[PDB]
Amino acid sequence: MALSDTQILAALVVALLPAFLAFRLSTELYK
Amino acid sequence: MDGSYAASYLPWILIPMVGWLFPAVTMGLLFIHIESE
Amino acid sequence: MDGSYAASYLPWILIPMVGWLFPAVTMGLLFIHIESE
Amino acid sequence: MTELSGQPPKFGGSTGGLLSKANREEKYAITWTSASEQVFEMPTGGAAIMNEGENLLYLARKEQCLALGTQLRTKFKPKIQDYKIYRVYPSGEVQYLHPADGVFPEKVNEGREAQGTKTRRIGQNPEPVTIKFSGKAPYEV
Amino acid sequence: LSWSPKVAGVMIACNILAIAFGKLTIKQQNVGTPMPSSNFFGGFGLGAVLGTASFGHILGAGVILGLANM
Amino acid sequence: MFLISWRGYWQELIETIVWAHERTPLANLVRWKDKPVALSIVQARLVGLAHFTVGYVLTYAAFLIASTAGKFG
Amino acid sequence: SHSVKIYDTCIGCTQCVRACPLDVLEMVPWDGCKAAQIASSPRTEDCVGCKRCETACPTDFLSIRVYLGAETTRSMGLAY
Amino acid sequence: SNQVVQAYNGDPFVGHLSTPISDSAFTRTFIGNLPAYRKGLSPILRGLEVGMAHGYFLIGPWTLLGPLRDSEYQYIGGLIGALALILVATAALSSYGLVTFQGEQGSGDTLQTADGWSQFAAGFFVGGMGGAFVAYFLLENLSVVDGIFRGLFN
Amino acid sequence: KVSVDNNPVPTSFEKWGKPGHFDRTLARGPKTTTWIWNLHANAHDFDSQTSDLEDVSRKIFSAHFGHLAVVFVWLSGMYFHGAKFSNYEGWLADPTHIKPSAQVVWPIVGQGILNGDVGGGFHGIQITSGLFYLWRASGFTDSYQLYCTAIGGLVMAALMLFAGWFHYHVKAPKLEWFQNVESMMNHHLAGLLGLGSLGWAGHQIHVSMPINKLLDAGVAPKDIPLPHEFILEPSKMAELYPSFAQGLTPFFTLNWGVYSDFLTFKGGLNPVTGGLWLSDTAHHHLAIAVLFIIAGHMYRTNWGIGHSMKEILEAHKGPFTGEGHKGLYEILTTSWHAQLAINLALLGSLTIIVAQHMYAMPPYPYQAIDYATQLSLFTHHMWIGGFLIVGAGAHGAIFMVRDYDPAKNVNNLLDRMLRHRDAIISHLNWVCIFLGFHSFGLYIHNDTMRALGRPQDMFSDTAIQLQPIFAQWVQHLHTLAPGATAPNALATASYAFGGETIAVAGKVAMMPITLGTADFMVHHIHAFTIHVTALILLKGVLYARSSRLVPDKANLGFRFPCDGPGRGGTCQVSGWDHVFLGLFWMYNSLSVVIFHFSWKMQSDVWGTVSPDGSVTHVTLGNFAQSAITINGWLRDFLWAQAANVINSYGSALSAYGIMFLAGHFVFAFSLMFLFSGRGYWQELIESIVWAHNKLNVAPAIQPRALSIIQGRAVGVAHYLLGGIVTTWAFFLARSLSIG
Ligand code: CLA
Ligand code: CLA
Ligand code: CLA
Ligand code: CLA
Ligand code: CLA
Ligand SMILES: CC1=C(/C=C/C(C)=C/C=C/C(C)=C/C=C/C=C(C)/C=C/C=C(C)/C=C/C2=C(C)CCCC2(C)C)C(C)(C)CCC1
Ligand SMILES: CC1=C(C/C=C(\C)CCC[C@H](C)CCC[C@H](C)CCCC(C)C)C(=O)c2ccccc2C1=O
Ligand SMILES: CC1=C(C/C=C(\C)CCC[C@H](C)CCC[C@H](C)CCCC(C)C)C(=O)c2ccccc2C1=O
Ligand code: SF4
Ligand code: SF4
Ligand code: SF4
Ligand SMILES: [Ca+2]
Repeated sequence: MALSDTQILAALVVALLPAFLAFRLSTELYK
Repeated sequence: MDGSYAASYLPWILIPMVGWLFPAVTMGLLFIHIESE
Repeated sequence: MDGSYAASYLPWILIPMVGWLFPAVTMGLLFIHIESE
Repeated sequence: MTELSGQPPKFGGSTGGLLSKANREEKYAITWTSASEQVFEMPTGGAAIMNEGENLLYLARKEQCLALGTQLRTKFKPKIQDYKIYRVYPSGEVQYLHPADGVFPEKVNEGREAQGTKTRRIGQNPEPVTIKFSGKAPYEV
Repeated sequence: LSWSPKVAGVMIACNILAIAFGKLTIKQQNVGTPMPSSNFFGGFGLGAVLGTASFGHILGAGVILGLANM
Repeated sequence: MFLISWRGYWQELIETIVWAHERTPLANLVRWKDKPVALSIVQARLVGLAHFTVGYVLTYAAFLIASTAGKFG
Repeated sequence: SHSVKIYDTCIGCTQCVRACPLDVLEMVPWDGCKAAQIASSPRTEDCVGCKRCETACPTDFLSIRVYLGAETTRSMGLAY
Repeated sequence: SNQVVQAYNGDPFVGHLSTPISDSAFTRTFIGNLPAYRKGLSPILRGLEVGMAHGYFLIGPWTLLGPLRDSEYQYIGGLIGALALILVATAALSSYGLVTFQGEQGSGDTLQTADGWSQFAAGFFVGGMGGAFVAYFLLENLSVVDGIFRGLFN
Repeated sequence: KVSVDNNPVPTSFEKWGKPGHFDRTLARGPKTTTWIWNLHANAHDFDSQTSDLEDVSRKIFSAHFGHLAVVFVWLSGMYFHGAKFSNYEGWLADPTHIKPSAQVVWPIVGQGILNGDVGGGFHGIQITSGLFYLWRASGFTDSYQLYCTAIGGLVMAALMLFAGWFHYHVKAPKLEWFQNVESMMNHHLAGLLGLGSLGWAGHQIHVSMPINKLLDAGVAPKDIPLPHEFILEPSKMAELYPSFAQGLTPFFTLNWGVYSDFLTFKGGLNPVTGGLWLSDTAHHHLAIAVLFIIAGHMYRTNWGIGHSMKEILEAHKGPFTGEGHKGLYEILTTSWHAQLAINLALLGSLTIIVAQHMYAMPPYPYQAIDYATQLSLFTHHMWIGGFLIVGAGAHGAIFMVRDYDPAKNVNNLLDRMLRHRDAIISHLNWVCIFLGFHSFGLYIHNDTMRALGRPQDMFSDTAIQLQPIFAQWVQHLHTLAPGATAPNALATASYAFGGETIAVAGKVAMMPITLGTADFMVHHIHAFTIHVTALILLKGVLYARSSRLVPDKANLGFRFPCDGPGRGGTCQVSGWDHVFLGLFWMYNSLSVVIFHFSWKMQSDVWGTVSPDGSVTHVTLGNFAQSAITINGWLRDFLWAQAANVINSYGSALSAYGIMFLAGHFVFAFSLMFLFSGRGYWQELIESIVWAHNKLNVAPAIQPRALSIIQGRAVGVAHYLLGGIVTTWAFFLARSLSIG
């Protein structure tokens, strides 16, 4: 009934793109 | 110390990464940045 | 894999020599020769 | 002759242009005088906007420069027949290559010299037995 | 699901919503076959009013068959 | 491959590989001393002839030996 | 470089000069034909050996020959 | 304008394109700060940096996929294979620098010089065998590393 | 908006006696024998004869009518041979046991042995095209309906021929009628595709559903009611389906839920006949008709509403893409070759989609049981699709050479794609080499690990296993689809994803195809060969204008042999020779694809069935551990399954042996044209002209060798003919031997 390892890895992959998008926002907020 | 949850192998590498590997390269990049000209 | 013949110790060193040590120094000497001026 | 006067044409940039041979061994440069702001296809790839007046374009081979000269002389109704193809070295020297006599090679003028002209037919060529070890060629001697 | 004023009511309501949609966002509307007047809606014309009534029917079959099973 | 295809295709391909090596960032350190071109026409004819020959000879020396050594050995 | 030799069978039809896309051939004056001109190749270090001059020539066994000799950066046509 | 891909370094006749993969700000601050490219280093240190990341990962494909993964001498065969590969690698690049930089000996950009590339070869060999031996030593004592990351030696 | 010129070309037979009049250099006189080959090399090059965009377009339109007459007389021949010289009513009496045959052979030289006993006393050659199952799906009962369909097809063949003569010599349309591309697109969407789908939906409702329903009940031939009798008496149709007593009236009030008994969404297969459900396909064609005619009103023609495609192409422009599609509407309505390249690309991919869909969802009754029909239909549609995709790569290059004007499309997508041709091809060949090592070197690696006696180091399933997890997860989603993500569907989309084993007449129709590591390796082989053919054709498209080797490629033409032996050598540099190489690479790609299909389906899918539920396959499950080796592909597939072509003499499958050896002959004959060059053969032919001049018999037509492009063309033509004939003979003889 608990979670699986593939759900945790999918959560890491689906949170990888907020890291890229926050990197884009931080870069354009610096300049 | 182990993990009963799913993916117990993952904090075994994420705790030293965010503890050492993330702050060492963050302080390295920041010290290179704030002391350059 | 062994050798029932006399001097079974000898292909044990002659097979890696003619396989690696001879062609590496032959190609090294030839590439030094054909690209020099 | 020694100085290239011109502006670069309007072009976005390509990949088949000047490679690492340009700043090391040699490159070429075509200069011509346009009439309007028309569009020409460079042999590097894609189209470019030919600027008004005297403009300069850097290429990597002489064959691309002569292919552009053919495109300038045939594929326009104001036929551009006053282009000059120079060879630029990385040392800075510029060699006037074409049409260096001043007139095009398709027509004859006085001042040229017959270089590489034989006085015989091809059937009157010598045989490679009499010059078998002289080191020369059967067509040269 | 058969002929009723309920299915006809939601059909006519989404149809006239589609007429308002065509009157709001069609780029060129009038230049077709001319309508006799402008009494219906807008200044559409014959082909334009056939188009927005047909989109009213497409939208009609959409919400009706989307609610006949729900 | 050397028999059917000819040189001009492979020269157009080698132009692109040269461009990719000259515009890859970390491989701009390693540059060729001799300019890489395609094999010449008579040359790669001879190479395809050599592969046809030694390929023929190796597959027949495999079959001719093993079939009659499987039947009589 | 290649060697472009032009024999005396040339009739001065200047097809080979306008066919070669590298500007090695050029018409020099002559007195052995009706056109009173013959092609000549001074800039043989720019010839790649494409033999496009040996496709537009009207004589039997064409009066211009391109003997493929040595190679270089120009004769191999390399942009790198 | 709003176009993100432009000509490389202003002039549009060099065969390259200023592109968000090629010439973005992040690319020219990350590739330009890689050891083979960042300014202010001798080639011995930058060869030592390049060598360590190459030696550290070459242990992997032979300790997991090599022929000695059946037996108990798994990591020893992985180290032996990677030492052979880095020895061939430094033989290739030292012979490259032996034959390419003979002659004119250009002054600037000291990596592309014969003494510079030989310093790069010495650095690559030291970093290569050291990264290979560290990855071997950290894979052979994996029970120790697991014990000091889980904290069971206390 | 119709613009027609009246009588542009006079009808006359005097031009037929002067061959070569269409081109300027051919009508002078056949001074040389190469003129003969040029007469066939420029006979359809309509862009080189006329250069005004109006004469060529009406020439194309009349050529379409002539080719349509060729397809109609071919289809008439199929229905006539199914009427007169077949056993269609005999096969309809007993479909499971006897085998179809629609060609009887005249016994003249001993070829009466080709008329094998196909079942029921009828002799003939057993057909593998499988259009008998098409006829049973449509609803044919007796041979007279096939005969009248052949007669009506020949009538429409002569009608299309008369329309071609009428539209070239009597009333030919103008250029503005051809350039009305939005009217052409929405008429072809609604009135051709959607209206034709509605016609076949009506035929499937009225004819194909009741006839196949009572044929699945078990009604014998000469007892089925005639297909018009269901319309003439609707009670015979209302006793089969309860919804036909409701009439047309629930359709117009959107009471379609009462039509659910005869427009079902069953899916899967029919367990009685081993095909798709006819109610499912009737509902399917009706839905495609509605969606196409809806999409058939998108483009404005005369009434204001509608999308003119020009501002559609104007509106799509991003930061990477510069000016976007600005100029493509002027390209695709002024150049027929760009339209031909797009249409050949999408028709080729459509035909490959047809092959990849007609094996796991068999749409015809008793089609999945006949293994020869299934294998032949798969591989033939695969080959037609791959051929048309190579033609897309050809006509892209012809558009670049002779139909590309660079002054009109500046900084658009075509100019930007031609501006970074190196950054496309130098990554495409990298992924070609990466896929080449990682799909073929895997095969060499476990070939070597099996030859060195160490099977634990291979890439097998018991060895290091490369499990294809993505397609296995997709198969799990398709198995879990009906009830969760397709709740009104009873069965799956197919039984190849996952489900029960469908058995009809002692054979297996479709069982779930599991994907081991052998399917992983062979799919990467498929992606590799697809990438290489899409490298040769794409670098024939992009490098057709100019290059750094030869920057004068546009003035030399599309079809030239070389620029010369200079620059090291420039032979096979044109855009034509990339098609010449891509044809071999299409041959290699599709040969491996149909080999993977034939072996996987006869090792893991086909075979007989047993009443306790166990399935025994044809090759007893060889694909698991023996499809990962090159020696496994040679021994267990090309040696073991070719024995049915080898040992079949003195029998019905005897022509396939002398087509097997025939295809090997044409392959080996192609090598003479591919390997040798022209000047040898010219130096030899001139000696034969000497031997003819010695006896005063030398012809005044000057006899000389083929052109260099001609030599490469006949080499690739005989290569592809010989290889495809060999594979055709092998596949047909094997799958007719196994049943
Ligand atoms: C927040 C993160 C964090 C984490 C995860 C740790 C973890 C650890 N600390 Mg620690 N510490 C921290 C913060 C942290 N600390 C802070 C903030 C302080 C200051 C108050 C301290 C002060 C401290 C002291 C005073 C001591 C520790 C010790 C220890 C270790 C106990 C077991 C041991 O001896 O390890 C053995 C040592 C190691 C595992 C060191 C790491 C070496 C690794 C294995 C080599 C990998 C390098 C590799 C080549 C590069 C890979 C490249 C990469 C990209 C993959 C343990 C690893 C004890 C110790 O002995 O540590 C040395 C000890 O005495 N810590
Ligand atoms: C013709 C000669 C030849 C010989 C003798 C070998 C021998 C070997 N190959 Mg090999 N191979 C060859 C040709 C040859 N190959 C060719 C032509 C190819 C290309 C197709 C390959 C491709 C290949 C692959 C793909 C693999 C092998 C592997 C192996 C090894 C199997 C056991 C192992 O893991 O070793 C362990 C590794 C070694 C013994 C490496 C040598 C390191 C030595 C011990 C260090 C000595 C250096 C010393 C400091 C210098 C001394 C100085 C001197 C003057 C005395 C074995 C040593 C397998 C392997 O794992 O090898 C790494 C493997 O996966 N080979
Ligand atoms: C090209 C296909 C291919 C592949 C994938 C393999 C793979 C393998 N072979 Mg092999 N082999 C091949 C062809 C191939 N072989 C051929 C053609 C032959 C000759 C007939 C052999 C002969 C052979 C022998 C004799 C043996 C093997 C063995 C092996 C296994 C271990 C070898 C090893 O450690 O590699 C070492 C490889 C490397 C050190 C290179 C690693 C490259 C890295 C991964 C690239 C990374 C790129 C990176 C991800 C990109 C991003 C970088 C950055 C930007 C982040 C391995 C599964 C051995 C075994 O035991 O089998 C199980 C063995 O004994 N092979
Ligand atoms: C919609 C389909 C279509 C259409 C309309 C065209 C139309 C055209 N193509 Mg084309 N092509 C297509 C598909 C198509 N192609 C495909 C799919 C391919 C890939 C194979 C090609 C490959 C191709 C090439 C390579 C060339 C053309 C060329 C041309 C143009 C001139 C045609 C010509 O001279 O041939 C006239 C007809 C023939 C020469 C007859 C060919 C006979 C073949 C080779 C043998 C048939 C074998 C037969 C099936 C087996 C039985 C025979 C025997 C055993 C009994 C013309 C515009 C040419 C061109 O534009 O040059 C400027 C050109 O060079 N095409
Ligand atoms: C069986 C013969 C054969 C082979 C092996 C190839 C192989 C190849 N062709 Mg090819 N070709 C052939 C026949 C063949 N062709 C024919 C007959 C034609 C005529 C139409 C063509 C036309 C053709 C075109 C038009 C193109 C190719 C291209 C390619 C390359 C694609 C990259 C790839 O697969 O990864 C590389 C795969 C291999 C080299 C095969 C794997 C073998 C093993 C794994 C390697 C050996 C292991 C190791 C090195 C051994 C060491 C031993 C040591 C002593 C050296 C590849 C080298 C393309 C290319 O080069 O660009 C990408 C390309 O554009 N081919
Ligand atoms: C993040 C990221 C990335 C990266 C990744 C990777 C790929 C990484 C790698 C990593 C690695 C690869 C690492 C490594 C490391 C290493 C090291 C750390 C080593 C060290 C060594 C040592 C410690 C040794 C020492 C010694 C000894 C012991 C003895 C001998 C000598 C010597 C001294 C040398 C990329 C690019 C994608 C992008 C962005 C993101
Ligand atoms: C593939 C190919 C190429 C490309 C060939 C290239 C790029 C050569 C690359 C050779 C690689 C480096 C392998 C060479 C190593 C071999 C094992 C040979 C060993 C070296 C000897 C000196 C012993 C051509 O240039 C060519 C030219 C004319 C007709 C056909 C073709 C042709 O088919
Ligand atoms: C043999 C050969 C020739 C010579 C080709 C010739 C002589 C063509 C032969 C044609 C003869 C006349 C056979 C006729 C062709 C068909 C059989 C005609 C069909 C006739 C029947 C229907 C009656 C080349 O010209 C050539 C050119 C470039 C590369 C390779 C080659 C090459 O290999
Ligand atoms: S083409 Fe021949 S005949 Fe004419 S000028 Fe040149 S060499 Fe003389
Ligand atoms: S070979 Fe080419 S470059 Fe040389 S003279 Fe002839 S046409 Fe000119
Ligand atoms: S071999 Fe033939 S195709 Fe190749 S360059 Fe020479 S003449 Fe041209
Ligand atoms: Ca082992």
